[PDB]
Amino acid sequence: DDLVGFKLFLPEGPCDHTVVKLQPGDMAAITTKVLRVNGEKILEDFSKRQQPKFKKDPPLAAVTTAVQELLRLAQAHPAGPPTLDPVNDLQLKDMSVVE
Repeated sequence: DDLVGFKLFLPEGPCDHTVVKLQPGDMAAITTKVLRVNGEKILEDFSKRQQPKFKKDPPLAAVTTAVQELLRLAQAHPAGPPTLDPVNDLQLKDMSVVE
């Protein structure tokens, strides 16, 4: 179950969120799915809320929507959604990679 595709993690607790500055190597895959969510507003909401005194503000609709979208996406794919394939979506031509 762990060596076939990427086991889509389903959080065992409540579906919270963080916004982290990730490196390319810490990110497993670039999924093909396109969720046209507004990053600017999500940043202008997360960074605002992460004041310890204002950590308990009511969630913003864009942030809640993104969190819900990610959680269902984890639920919505049996073994992991396709990544933006180097060959079949990014149009590359290395033969060794096909092998």
